[PDB]
Amino acid sequence: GNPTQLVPGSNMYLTSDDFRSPEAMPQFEVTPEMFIPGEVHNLMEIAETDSTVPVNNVGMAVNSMEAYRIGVNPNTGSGTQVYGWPLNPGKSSVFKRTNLGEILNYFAHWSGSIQLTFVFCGSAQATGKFLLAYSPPGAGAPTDRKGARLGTHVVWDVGLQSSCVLEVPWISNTFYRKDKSSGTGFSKAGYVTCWFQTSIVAPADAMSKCYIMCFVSADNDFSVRLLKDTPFIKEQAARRV
Amino acid sequence: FVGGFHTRSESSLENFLGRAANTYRTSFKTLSTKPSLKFASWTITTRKVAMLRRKMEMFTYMRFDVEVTFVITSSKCKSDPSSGSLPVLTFMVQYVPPGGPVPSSVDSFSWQSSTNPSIFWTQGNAPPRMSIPYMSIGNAYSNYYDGYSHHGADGVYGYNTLNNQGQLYFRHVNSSNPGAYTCVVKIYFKLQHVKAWVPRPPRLCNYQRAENVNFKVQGVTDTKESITANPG
Amino acid sequence: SSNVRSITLGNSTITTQESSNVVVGFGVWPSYLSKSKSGSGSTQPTQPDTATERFYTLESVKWQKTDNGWYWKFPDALKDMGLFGQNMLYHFLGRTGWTIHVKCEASRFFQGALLVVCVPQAEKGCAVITRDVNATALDEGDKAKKFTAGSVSSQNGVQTAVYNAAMGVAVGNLTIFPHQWINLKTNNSATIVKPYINSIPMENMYRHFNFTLMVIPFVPLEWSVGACTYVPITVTVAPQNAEYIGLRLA
Repeated sequence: GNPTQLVPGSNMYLTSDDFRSPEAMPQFEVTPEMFIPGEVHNLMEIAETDSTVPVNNVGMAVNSMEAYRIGVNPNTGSGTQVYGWPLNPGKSSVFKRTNLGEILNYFAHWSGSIQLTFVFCGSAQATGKFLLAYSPPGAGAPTDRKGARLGTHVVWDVGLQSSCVLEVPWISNTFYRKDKSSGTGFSKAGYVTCWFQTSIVAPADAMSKCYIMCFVSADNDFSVRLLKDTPFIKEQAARRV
Repeated sequence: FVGGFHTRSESSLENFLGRAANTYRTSFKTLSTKPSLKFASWTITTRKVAMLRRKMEMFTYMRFDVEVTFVITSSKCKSDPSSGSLPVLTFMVQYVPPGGPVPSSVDSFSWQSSTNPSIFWTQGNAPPRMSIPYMSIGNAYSNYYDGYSHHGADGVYGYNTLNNQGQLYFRHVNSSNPGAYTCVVKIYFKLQHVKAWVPRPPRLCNYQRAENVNFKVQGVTDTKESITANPG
Repeated sequence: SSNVRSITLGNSTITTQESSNVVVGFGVWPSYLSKSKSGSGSTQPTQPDTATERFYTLESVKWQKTDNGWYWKFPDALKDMGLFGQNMLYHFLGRTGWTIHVKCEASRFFQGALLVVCVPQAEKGCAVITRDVNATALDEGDKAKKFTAGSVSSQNGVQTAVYNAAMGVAVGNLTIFPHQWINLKTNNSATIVKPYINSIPMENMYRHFNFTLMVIPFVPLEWSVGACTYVPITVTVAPQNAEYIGLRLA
């Protein structure tokens, strides 16, 4: 029927509307598309790529290449902790600037599992054992090597393997906004910690200090919802770049 | 969650980048001694809005259409109160495609060029809207260009001439005896049918210039007290 | 002993480990423009040059304890080499892919890790944020440019602080580009195959750097006293499927 009624919401501008728009250049023939390598369809493809974790974000190490490397001295430290961090890939200072972390800061809620890779960058002659301990959410970090061994853990022998991979489930956002004040400790998130099972020993010509590197990416299908503004841009809306 | 709640439709290109944003606000007047105050102009670019620029710059090459919506409000200046009569104001939004003539005043002929598409809009209606297709002579827009615009001493590093998308101009459509009015226009920007190639790391440092990538050196992340996790 | 293979291209031969893995950028092998050889080839003829397919070995660099990294801008790194360099002068438009080998000469008693990454459109920022980079600060052909440990303050130079990769991003996020890690306790070489990547089918090879090769040590070199104090790093490049505008009448 040609006679109609206009309903509430007529003639308003809703910034999220999806209506057909009039075309300003209808006679213009656009350049045809050509194949370009590396087409992206979804932002989760970026988050599934490993990036280096700045585990050593202590002091001035963030202003150099030292943030990305964890120092291990030979002949010392059996039974002590090498490093550890909470499993909050969006809000923790350890993870918030990686490829996975920056994508997650654009969304209010997310969940999935993360893949953690540890690489020993010492000489081929340096041998030793590490305990990689996983604490489930609500448990808290282990206190000694015995407690770490009594939970979920992998014994990493760097004399046999340069790399060790952990797939950590039950990863989800903990807050509606960015709460880094609990950045060191999250009561809803677990931990990964590394322990000296043995020290690192070597021959006389491989006594140099060694390093471990950590990589992170989304392990499987990761879910994100509720796109928002990233908190890494502020005061620049006023400055107009 | 539930048995298959795995959802990623919100991180698709269209939902990550296809959100209407306010990219520019400016004003123009019906009457002024200074001619440049009687019209407004804006070169279409996304590089001056930080939030959109960061999102757009996770990719090297892009293709999209642009939908433009104009929110135009007016107010009366402080002057003689005899002009209590308010004939309804009409507006002209002019798109100048790459290579089109550009106006120098409100009286320039370019306001009448048949090759500059224009909208004529009177106050009290739904906001005017117009769409621009993909405008480049090349096959994609480039967010990054590691080259020089031409081979000369006047070449500009990082400037790709093929990213030209046009300009928008705004003026009142006056009768013989207009009143003194000021109009503010807010331009709303939406990308449509987006394709993107070659992903890049997100911008870490603050943006310094709208035309290049210059930055001050910034630490890779924020600091914590200890490298170990301690039981609190 | 590990198996090795010899590769001859034109009048050059190199040896590689058969156990070395190849990274193909974005999964795309270089190819000619043949898919669009319709009517446009009459008004825009193009010609290949298969004699540019040979190995060009650049000057080697020395990986030291205090080394922060090197970078090479491409097409530009080969502008003075040979028939490839000559074709850059004679042909206004061109396109090409590449095979890149990065090899380290290290012993089992050396330790350290490198990242080898090819970054398309690697636009670099200026050391003064109100000025612009000169062309010599970006590349000098075959000669490598170096990163620094921290911020510099050159008037028209590149901001070369390594942990921002001269582009204003976290350097740990550079794995989004085609890359290979070199860990001296497991491997000593990288092979990256780069297709042609641009917003147009062809471009001027003196005006535009299509990608930049970066070699950045994430873990520094270390050794015992009396050993060699550096590890040589050699870059070898073979252009693949180079194509240029035709010079004849229609």
